[PDB]
Amino acid sequence: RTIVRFNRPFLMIIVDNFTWSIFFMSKVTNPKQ
Amino acid sequence: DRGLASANVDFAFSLYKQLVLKAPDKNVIFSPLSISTALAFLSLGAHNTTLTEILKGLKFNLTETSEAEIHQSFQHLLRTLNQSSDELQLSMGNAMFVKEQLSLLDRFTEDAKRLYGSEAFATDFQDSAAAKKLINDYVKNGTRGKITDLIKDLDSQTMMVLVNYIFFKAKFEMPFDPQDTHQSRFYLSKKKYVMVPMMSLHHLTIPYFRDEELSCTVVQLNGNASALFILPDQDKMEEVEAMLSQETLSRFFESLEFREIGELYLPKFSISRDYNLNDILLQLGIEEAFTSKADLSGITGARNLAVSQVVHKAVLDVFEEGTERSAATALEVLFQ
Ligand SMILES: [Cl-]
Ligand code: NI
Repeated sequence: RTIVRFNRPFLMIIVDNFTWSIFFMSKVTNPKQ
Repeated sequence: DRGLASANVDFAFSLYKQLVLKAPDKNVIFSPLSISTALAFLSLGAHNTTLTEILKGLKFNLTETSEAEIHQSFQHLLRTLNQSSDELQLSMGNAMFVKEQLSLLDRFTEDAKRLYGSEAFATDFQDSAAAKKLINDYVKNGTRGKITDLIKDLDSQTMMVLVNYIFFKAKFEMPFDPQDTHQSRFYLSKKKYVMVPMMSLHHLTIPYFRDEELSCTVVQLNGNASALFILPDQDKMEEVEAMLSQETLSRFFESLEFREIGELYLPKFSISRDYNLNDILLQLGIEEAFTSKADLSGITGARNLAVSQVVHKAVLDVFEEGTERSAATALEVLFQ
């Protein structure tokens, strides 16, 4: 009964478990660019 | 070591905030690992202040992790980023494109191959369009068509180009059904909004954490690399960005518990960005590499090379079956 709605700016991060090297990172302010 | 983690996160978040500051409302996509691997690869041939400025720019503490342990961590990491599954496609490559007659130290070519997986390609930079096509095809091949035109302008007096690419394709644990994708509002801000294809799933059990303190929710939608989706409340993106750090990233990880989600909505979309990183890298203290005081004599045996341009390009695809990420970094080097 919980709603998670990505209808506003959001962040994504791809993190290596062992090194915490960050492979990729993004901020989405407008998916329609 | 654990001091590598503290460096990697500081570098990634430092770079991110600098990318945002240039245009604070634009989409951002980039690969911190791609950029730091290309610079670490360069530092194999650096000495003295040129070398220390690079490794410090990457947020490494030389007293804490030696140069050999940094290269060792990169080597180990590169080998893990070439994998294939029914759920994962990973690939990462390094290469140096070199003026055909330019003599390279044996130690440098050996180190470059052993630690960074890099071959050396004789290239005719004076034939600028052909050299550019050579490098852009190598990146296009490496990223399976996703990063094109990484190099747009190439000085015809170029001596070498160090290139990194990375490709990451991953299927969702629970895919979205395309029948359930429908046009929905996306709010740029509280009163500016557009319509985008919005994917949806019902009754998902996924790692979850509501952080009422920072006014955000984080979830995980997927190997040995985690993918975090961080969803600030409206008008709380800036606040959330202000709190990004190793500390709060660790807190996000230590607070994710599995939880059943009634409905999950996520846009179907593609964004890309390209940057020139000279300003940012100078701002990070990597400065001697760009001047006639550059010391890259570990490459050739003389101080006859300096960096001219660092470019970066990245692309992100989000669709019903999963996500696709790719990026590349080129470090262009002139004679001196
Ligand atoms: Cl990302
Ligand atoms: Ni959060």
